[PDB]
Amino acid sequence: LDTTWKEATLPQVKAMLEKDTGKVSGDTVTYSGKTVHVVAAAVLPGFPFPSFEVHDKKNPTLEIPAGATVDVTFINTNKGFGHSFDITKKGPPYAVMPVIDPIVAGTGFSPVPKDGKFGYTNFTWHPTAGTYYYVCQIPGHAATGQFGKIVVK
Ligand SMILES: [Cu+2]
Repeated sequence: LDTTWKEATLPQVKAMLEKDTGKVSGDTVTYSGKTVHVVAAAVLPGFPFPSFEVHDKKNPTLEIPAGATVDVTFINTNKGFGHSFDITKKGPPYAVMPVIDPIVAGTGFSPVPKDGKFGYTNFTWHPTAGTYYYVCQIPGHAATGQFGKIVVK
């Protein structure tokens, strides 16, 4: 798993969240092109805890083209809490400690926001067509809704 966390100030966080390359329709972020960039954050201000925001939407379904290289940037913007971002074929409902192996791509637990900074990380995924879920593994978070769906096809 990706366990390499970089620091970003708020302006840097904002700059990165604006780099998401999907187009929203309804509650679905649709990506297109050979290389796509998903930028996800764990609980942006104004959004409910615990949740992931992608392209200013709460736990949206991500529609990605089969064959695409997916560059994911995961930013933990939630002061006081660690969060993870792990892609899996296992769907909800999630146990308090989610039983989601195999994790096809994802992160370990992030650090908590410190000294006016936020931890973030980037990983690359080369999905095979199918339905997947992006879920947080911090105990209880997925059970209380911190997950979304990914449809690769
Ligand atoms: Cu979490």
